[PDB]
Amino acid sequence: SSAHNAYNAGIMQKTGKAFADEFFAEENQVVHESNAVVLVLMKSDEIDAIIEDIVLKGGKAKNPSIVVEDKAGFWWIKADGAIEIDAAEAGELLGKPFSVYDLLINVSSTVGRAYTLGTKFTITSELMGLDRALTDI
Amino acid sequence: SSAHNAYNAGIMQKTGKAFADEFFAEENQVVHESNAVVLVLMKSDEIDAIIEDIVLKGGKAKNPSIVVEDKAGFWWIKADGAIEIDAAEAGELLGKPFSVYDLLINVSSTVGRAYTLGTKFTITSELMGLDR
Amino acid sequence: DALKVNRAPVGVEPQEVHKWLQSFNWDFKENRTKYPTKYHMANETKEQFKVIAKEYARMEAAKDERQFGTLLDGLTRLGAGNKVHPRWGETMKVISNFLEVGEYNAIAASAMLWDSATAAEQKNGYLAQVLDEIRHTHQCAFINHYYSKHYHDPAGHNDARRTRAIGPLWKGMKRVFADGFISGDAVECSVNLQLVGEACFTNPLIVAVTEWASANGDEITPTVFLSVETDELRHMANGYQTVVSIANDPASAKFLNTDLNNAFWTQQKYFTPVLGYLFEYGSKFKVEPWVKTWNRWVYEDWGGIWIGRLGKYGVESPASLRDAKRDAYWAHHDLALAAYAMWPLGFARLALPDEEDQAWFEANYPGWADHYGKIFNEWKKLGYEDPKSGFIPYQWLLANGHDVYIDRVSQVPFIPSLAKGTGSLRVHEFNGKKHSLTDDWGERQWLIEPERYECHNVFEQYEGRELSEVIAEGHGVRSDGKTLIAQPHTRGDNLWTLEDIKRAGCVFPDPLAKF
Amino acid sequence: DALKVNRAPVGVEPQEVHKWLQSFNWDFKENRTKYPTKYHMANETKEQFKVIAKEYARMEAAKDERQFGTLLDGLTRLGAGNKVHPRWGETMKVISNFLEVGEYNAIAASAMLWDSATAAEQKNGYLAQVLDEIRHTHQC
Amino acid sequence: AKREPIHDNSIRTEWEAKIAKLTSVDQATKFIQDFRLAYTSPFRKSYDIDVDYQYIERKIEEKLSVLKTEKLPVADLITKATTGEDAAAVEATWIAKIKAAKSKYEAERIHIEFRQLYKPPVLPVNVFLRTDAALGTVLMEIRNTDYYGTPLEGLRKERGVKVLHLQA
Amino acid sequence: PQSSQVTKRGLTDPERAAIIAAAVPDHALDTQRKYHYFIQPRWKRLSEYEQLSCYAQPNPDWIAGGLDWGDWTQKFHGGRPSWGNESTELRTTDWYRHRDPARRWHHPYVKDKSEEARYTQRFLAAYSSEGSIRTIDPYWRDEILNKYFGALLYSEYGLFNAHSSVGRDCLSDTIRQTAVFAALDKVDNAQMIQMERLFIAKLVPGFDASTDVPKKIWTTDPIYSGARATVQEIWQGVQDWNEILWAGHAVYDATFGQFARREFFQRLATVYGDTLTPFFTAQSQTYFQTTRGAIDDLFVYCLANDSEFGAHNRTFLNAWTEHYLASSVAALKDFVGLYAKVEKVAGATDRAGVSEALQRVFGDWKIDYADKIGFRVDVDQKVDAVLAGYKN
Amino acid sequence: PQSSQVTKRGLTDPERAAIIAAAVPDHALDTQRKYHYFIQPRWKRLSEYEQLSCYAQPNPDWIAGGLDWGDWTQKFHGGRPSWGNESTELRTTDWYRHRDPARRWHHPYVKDKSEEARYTQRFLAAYSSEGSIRTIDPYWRDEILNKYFGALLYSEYGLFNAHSSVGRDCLSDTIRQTAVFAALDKVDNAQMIQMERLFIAKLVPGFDASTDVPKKIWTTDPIYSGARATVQEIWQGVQDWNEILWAGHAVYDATFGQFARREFFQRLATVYGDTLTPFFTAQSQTYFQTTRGAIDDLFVYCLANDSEFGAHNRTFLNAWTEHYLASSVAALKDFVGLYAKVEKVAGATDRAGVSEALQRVFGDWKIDYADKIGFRVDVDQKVDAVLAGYKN
Ligand SMILES: [Cl-]
Ligand SMILES: [Fe+3]
Ligand SMILES: [Fe+3]
Ligand SMILES: [Fe+3]
Repeated sequence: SSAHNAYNAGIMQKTGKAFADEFFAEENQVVHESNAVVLVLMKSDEIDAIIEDIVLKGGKAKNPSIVVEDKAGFWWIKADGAIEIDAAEAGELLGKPFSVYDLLINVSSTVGRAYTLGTKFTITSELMGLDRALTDI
Repeated sequence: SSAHNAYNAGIMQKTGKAFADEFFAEENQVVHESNAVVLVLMKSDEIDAIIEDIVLKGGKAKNPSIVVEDKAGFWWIKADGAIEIDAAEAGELLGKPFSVYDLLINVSSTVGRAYTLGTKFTITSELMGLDR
Repeated sequence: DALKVNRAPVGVEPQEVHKWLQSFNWDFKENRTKYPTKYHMANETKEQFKVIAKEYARMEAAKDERQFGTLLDGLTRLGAGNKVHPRWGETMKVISNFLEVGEYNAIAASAMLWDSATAAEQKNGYLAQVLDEIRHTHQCAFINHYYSKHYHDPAGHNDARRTRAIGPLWKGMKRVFADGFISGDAVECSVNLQLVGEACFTNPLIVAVTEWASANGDEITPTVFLSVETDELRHMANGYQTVVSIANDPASAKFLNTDLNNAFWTQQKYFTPVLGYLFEYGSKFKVEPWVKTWNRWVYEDWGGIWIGRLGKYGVESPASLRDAKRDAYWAHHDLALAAYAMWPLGFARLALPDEEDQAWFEANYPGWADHYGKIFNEWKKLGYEDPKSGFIPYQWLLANGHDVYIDRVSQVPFIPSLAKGTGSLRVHEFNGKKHSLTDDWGERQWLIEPERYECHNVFEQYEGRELSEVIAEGHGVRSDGKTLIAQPHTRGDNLWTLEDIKRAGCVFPDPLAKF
Repeated sequence: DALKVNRAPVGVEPQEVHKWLQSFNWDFKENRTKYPTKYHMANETKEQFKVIAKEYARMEAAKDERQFGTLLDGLTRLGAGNKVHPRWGETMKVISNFLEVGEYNAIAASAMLWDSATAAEQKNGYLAQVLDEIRHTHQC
Repeated sequence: AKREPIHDNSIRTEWEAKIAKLTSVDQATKFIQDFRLAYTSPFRKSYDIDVDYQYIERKIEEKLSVLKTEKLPVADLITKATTGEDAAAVEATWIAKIKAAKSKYEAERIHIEFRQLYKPPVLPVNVFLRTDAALGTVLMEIRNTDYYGTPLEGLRKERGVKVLHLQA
Repeated sequence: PQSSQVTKRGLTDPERAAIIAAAVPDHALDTQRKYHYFIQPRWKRLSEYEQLSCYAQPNPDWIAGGLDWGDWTQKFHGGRPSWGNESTELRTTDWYRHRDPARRWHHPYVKDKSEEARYTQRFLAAYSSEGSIRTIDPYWRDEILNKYFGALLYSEYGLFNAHSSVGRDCLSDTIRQTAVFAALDKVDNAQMIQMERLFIAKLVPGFDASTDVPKKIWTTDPIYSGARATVQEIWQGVQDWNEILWAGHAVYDATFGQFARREFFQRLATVYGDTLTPFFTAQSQTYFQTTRGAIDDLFVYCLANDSEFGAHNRTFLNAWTEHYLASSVAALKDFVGLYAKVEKVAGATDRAGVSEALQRVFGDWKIDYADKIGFRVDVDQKVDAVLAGYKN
Repeated sequence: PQSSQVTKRGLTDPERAAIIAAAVPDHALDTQRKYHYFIQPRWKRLSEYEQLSCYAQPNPDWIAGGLDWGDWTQKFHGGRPSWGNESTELRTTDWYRHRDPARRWHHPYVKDKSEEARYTQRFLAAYSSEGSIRTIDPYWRDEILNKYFGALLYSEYGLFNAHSSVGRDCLSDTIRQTAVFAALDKVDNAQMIQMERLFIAKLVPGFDASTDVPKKIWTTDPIYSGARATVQEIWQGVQDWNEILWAGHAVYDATFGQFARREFFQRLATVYGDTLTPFFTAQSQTYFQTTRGAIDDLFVYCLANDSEFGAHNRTFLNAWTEHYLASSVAALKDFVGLYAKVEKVAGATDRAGVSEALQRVFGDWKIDYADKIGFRVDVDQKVDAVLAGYKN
């Protein structure tokens, strides 16, 4: 359900000649559309609390495809479709002022379409301005 | 100048029974006046520069009794009479605004009479208001 | 006029405002301190560190931003919060929360100095100090807050402001750097808080300790404590100014030597054994012998640079110094006996000295092995660490005649049959109540001033109650409601519970019933 | 009037100002980019990260204080600057200074995007980006 | 023998029930004065409620204070003790009493008894605090005269202790 | 080399770090990581402000709200406790209940004032470079501002020192913090007034920024007679620490102080062409509202509505208000004599303008404080009492 | 059990830290620890500002001052170089010479503006709590401030965007930093004007903070016709990056801009009882003086006195000044028509008051800029030229 979002998924498991054979396979000389998003969070007191008590609890409960990996200085997060973090939920957890602007102090990188809306930060696979909405509501 | 100002000077060299015998000697049951001052500087980018380029050069040239010891998180400094640091000299070394107020951000402790005057911080053995 | 003006860029620097502060006072009949004092001399002095409100804030905020950057960014990314030897992480539960109360009382003492100051410049200086002592309260809180979040054992880091009330070592903390400052002569705070407390004891307590923290893997405490003490140079300087005024008026100076001795003894009585115990027994890696730390900072440097120099102007070496030096050598070893024997009443996890610890103790304190070492080794053999042993050493002390008493004045425990530090038991009855005193200096204080010293001790409050009931009532448990916060070992397995304590059947006696 | 007024405590948050930025432009014949381009399409878009000058500064200063605290206080006290394997300390001579010129050129490129933007919201966003690339030059 | 729990026990509950039956300022004033003479200070008459008396005193204080606000005119809250006396007269009387004391032992008992009898809510806070401070000044000064002049053997006799044990 | 060991760090030294790693358990020994998790939160979640502040004061169970037990270890000569119920007439079921709505522990407090400190010096350097002082009314600058705004610094200075005994005597941590931060803001106000005067002196030849004339006015001018008498009483005439905070901030400073700073010096600065003074009054007025939020919480939310002692506390609060409102009305009646010395500006310094200013101050005060403790006040009567001092 | 290695840190992992310690030499391999020690210091010792900024731009030796060599790696279609001498008429022996006297690299710049950002919001929350808006002249608030101060934001906005091509085209690092920080300060000014209007809207029922009316006035009202014409030319009519900075900051903004911000809205706020607007103009005027210090260094110290091209550069600066001063005088002549709409206040809005304001602006400008490049100007003639537009 989430193994495909591992940092070392697929070809990344192989080494030596086995890796080279897939890396240079004819079918892998063009990109392949992916429905994933990648979010990188800089390690800090606040971020580490968000990882443990939001992303890995409510986040993973809502999106069980989420994978979090420890990359020394940062957290690497990959998921199908979207990742969201509500700065209001983080402020409640931290007990100090924490707007969506404060959340971004340690949001280090995004592979996907990212934006803030109200108190919530989102990164999505959606191509806003190109993809058409699914409902009229 | 300058062994008497080492952190482990005198009795502090002794261990075991020899230490105990001097620690409990009759003559060491009252305090002994000292002409020294102790200055503690918290380690930081600015302080380490001041240590190397001010305290251990111009400072030690002016006061050769100065001793500096590495205490992990801080520098321990002991000297006869007085120690001084001119924040204007530090500012020139650091290339950024640096008043006496900024100097004190990492001046962590004083054993002696301390004060600022102009751009200069001083800790002295003098007893201002009592000495002439 | 309306067209011509000097447009050179100018501001107003802090010293330009400061030179007018002395003129902010005005004369009226009631303009005098509200607090009782023996000291009524002229005290129109000058501040050595000119500050105004705006510059005070700028300085402290700059200190803070660097400190909190290191903590919340750098050290958190390194995982430093759990790179601490368990013995030292447990020690910081006690050092930081106990210092916190000293800092908190220092706010109140500094307000008494503010109230009793007669010069506007000194009132200004003491408000800055009042603010600093608030800063330090929150810094100490922040250390335990940070440990609660990042260290492998948050219990006791996370609730000491109530769990400290269970145990007897907390009682003496409420005097050392607390009641001893704030419940007395307001001008005399310049002597007890400042000339002694700040100028002598903060150095080993707040500065020297950071090297033991680093040795044991803790870079949190140095980041904060070294910033705490940067404020102390202002405080020492404030105090010295008033000490000079006292020495210059013969009618005030006649009180100074007795106040100094009483302050020195009051503070060292608890500070010397308790911090030495925490340094040497609450560490794996030791920087140096505690008695050498004490010799350096208290006897030689404070004693020579402050008191010895002031001897030129009539200040006397404290008459209690000999008794104090004996305490610096042995009293923390005495205290360790009580601390280990009564471990269930604390909020920290303890570690008996291991084989290399024992060799170090004997090398630096010859005679340790045959006295303290043999006792600890016998307790280990009896099951000190094992929750299934049913063994708690306090009962063993009593069964061999090694009663534990509490000093009515200092609250420091005393085991006369095993102690090598300074002390001898005096038991008096007065008006139908028995009292135990333990040294010549405190006995005088109680005899002259009985109404100042009515502190209930743990035996009086807990008399006839079983240990696990007292611990449970006081919330001395982890979040499961049953495993003790306190432990007699620092491993992650075989943690003691309330039922494990109850099995020992330890009940509090009245130690003075025999008299 | 002179006596009655709502005294509830209020300020003005960044997004309340931001919604009026699009209206800060006005039409005139010469209001078009100075730089050559093949791309002449309509480009009235909205920023996804609402920011104004004051909030830009607040955010970046907050990042800085934590970064420089770590460097000038904590890591210096640890002696971390000489705890690097020599191969890597040498590598950072070139990674950081070569990246520096990339950041520096990114300032100028971002200014071209600022110039060629047609929406006031995008001109505002590209100035913030221009500022960031200066920040990055100085960080490297 | 065996103490009950610290914060909730039958002694505190029993005394709360006694306090609840107080209905007038006069009665509560005699109650709190009698209580403070019987159970507070080194010169108290009884230690039978030693670990509970401070909490109980708080509860009596609360009852008296509410009775004052319900029953007394505002001016009395400012200028009178609940004994009926003029507050400023109480102040002057006890300051003179302690300044006439010929020894630290006389002065200490005057200060202690002033507090037993006039601790708020009996005396208005502002008057009480300035009287307590003036008394404390006198007591401190006389006690810190030749503080080390009397040997411990002599201080024990002057205090009147029964010496139960002297080690060594 | 050095005489003492170069201690090896357990964080980075391989041998000590390996020994530590072997000693540290592979699992946490409890899951409760919330520092002082048992504090009763005032708001929807426990705040860092509360965690770092609450129960720092070690009160026993016989001081309402305390979690400890037993007597203090050392008391004053005579028996005064380290902290005690004798310190104030007011009562509560828990002295710890107070919360500053700004949630200031030490760090956010100095962070904010640091911003104001540095921005102030940049503003002055640019204001001097701008030459904007050239359009100020010289009579206002020299005869009203320099002299009577300068004299106002002594009111702020006295209110600052009124807090000295509060800082020692008050009974909880959040209260102690509120009081000390209020005190620094008051001494800041006094220092900032002197800062403005010293700054004008650098721009205006002959302008004297000595405090001699301000001090003479504060101590002997009838205009400040009532104000000085009140400040002297609040600061040195009482020691009930709740009386000082209430009388000082909620009555005196909320009526006389607000009138002087806001209705006189700030308002009239913007009628006499003074582009400098509003930068300084902006700070004192920001501080006043922050202080008010905390004072309001202590006396209204906590003490005036304490479940057991609310009505009891309002009895004392009403008596204090009666007294100190009379003192403040007398202070304002003296102060409005100053209008006899200013140039007339219709709607600002005539009878109608001064009447509307007093209506704002007394009207706001009735809403902000009097209504919240049940103190009945006829605003028109107080306006009319003060206008008896206005020279037509 | 994540899929990828949990990398061991060399700083704390025992075996990797031991390997590193063995690899690191026991001595330093050079003693020169001053980052970019070879920069020529402008002041007594090298500043961190210079170390971090100077020579970041990789110019070759054929762009005066460059330390590199050879052609660019990739040029525009046609051959335009990445940076080139064709970008400006002005010449110098070294484009790196400029130094901002405030020594702003990115960090001190955002640190200072962060202070202003947070304090502004504290100030607003207290000002609304104070109710101080109640004494503002309503006609000023609604008919002059809201409408014509609102319209001025478009002047600041245009000056902001004039920097877009400057940020790309200019030839050194310290110049680029000055220009970009100047640009943010201008868009900040525009945003702060709108912030004030949005704030008043929350306090005054019926007060409309939309930009519709301000924009109509900026784009069609004769009062702003000359101003808008000048901004349009400076922003979009030229690409010489030195011409933009000089015309924008040293001519237009230093005359028209200073008159509008300082002599009209700030000064008159303190005649009509406006206790809010001075808080906002305090910021724009601080920014103006900071920007001026850097602009002064670029054009006076560096370019007008370049050892080889000073007179050459003054020939262009003089021609630009003649043109854009005429544009600014026309803008001011249009703008002083606004006095026809304000309530007369002797010495401020009458003919004498407006003349003294114009004398300050043109007089200060002659000292601050014209005299430093040799531009002859008769101040009285410029005042009289503008007063031809004043009604009375
Ligand atoms: Cl809109
Ligand atoms: Fe402290
Ligand atoms: Fe202190
Ligand atoms: Fe970049």
